[PDB]
Amino acid sequence: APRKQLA
Amino acid sequence: CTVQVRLELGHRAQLRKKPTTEGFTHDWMVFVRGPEQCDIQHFVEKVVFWLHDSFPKPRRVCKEPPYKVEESGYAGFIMPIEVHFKNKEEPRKVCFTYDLFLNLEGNPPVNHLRCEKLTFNNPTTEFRYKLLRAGGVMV
Repeated sequence: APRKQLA
Repeated sequence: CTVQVRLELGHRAQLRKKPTTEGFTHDWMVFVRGPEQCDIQHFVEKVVFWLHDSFPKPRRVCKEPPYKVEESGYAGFIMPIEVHFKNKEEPRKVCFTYDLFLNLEGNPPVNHLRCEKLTFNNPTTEFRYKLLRAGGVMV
């Protein structure tokens, strides 16, 4: 499931 | 005295039938509420939902029930949730870190529930009443 990148 | 109140945090998510023009694949909803029969509004001033900086106006405030945010997006993230109390002394609020995770295409919709417990030692008379009206119990 896509997740918003932290870096 | 010592008073305990329960909070329920949770969220739903599912694939949209049609991606938005921006390419947002999912609809989701996050909430803070009381367990059945508990109106937390008696002791909760407001709930602040801190969305990812990729959202415009990411700081979302509910000053009254339902304490929730309904949105569309393409990815899950960690969402700070501050619950502010109708209290004149500390603690004035508590901050949860909530995992807003989405379902992968083909898998069932997300329907997640999370139960939290808050303990208040020696609240003022005024605040004790508010906590008890919200379904708080002395411990």
